[PDB]
Amino acid sequence: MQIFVKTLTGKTITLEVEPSDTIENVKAKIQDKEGIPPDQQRLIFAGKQLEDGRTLSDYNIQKESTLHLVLRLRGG
Amino acid sequence: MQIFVKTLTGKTITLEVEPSDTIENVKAKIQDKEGIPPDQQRLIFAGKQLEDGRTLSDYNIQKESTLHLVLR
Repeated sequence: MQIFVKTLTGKTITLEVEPSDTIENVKAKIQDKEGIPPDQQRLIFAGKQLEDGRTLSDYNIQKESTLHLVLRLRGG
Repeated sequence: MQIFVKTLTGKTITLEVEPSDTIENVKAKIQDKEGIPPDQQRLIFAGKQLEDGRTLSDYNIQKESTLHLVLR
C-alpha cells in the first residue's frame, strides 16, 4: 500500500509499504530509491518526530499517508 | 571577536567573527580563508552539530570559543 514521504523542498518518495511494515524497514525502502542512510533520515508523522525501530501501526501510518522527511544537518 | 574553528585533523582556523554571524556566513569565511565550500562543512560546538540560519549569538559562541569542523 502506498505512502507519500515528502522530503522538505518537494521530493516526494512514493513507497509501497507492507501490512507488516516497520520504520527502519521503511528507512531501508528510502535507502533504496533516494540513497539516504538511517541517521540522515529523520521522519515526521502525526504529532510525532519518528525514531528507527518501531512499526507503521505504532505511529498510525496507513495507506495513502503523507509522511515528511527531514534530512540530517539541514545546514550548519 | 576571535574564535578558534579547529578541524579534528590538526588545523586551527582562527577567525574574527561577528555576533551577527550565521553558520553558513562562518562557512563562507572558511571558504574564503581555507577554500572549503558550504554544505561540505559541518560545524560542531562541544558535541552538538549546528543548524544553519541560527547565529553565533544564539548558540553563545563568543570569544575564545573552540569549534570543531568536520566534513560530510
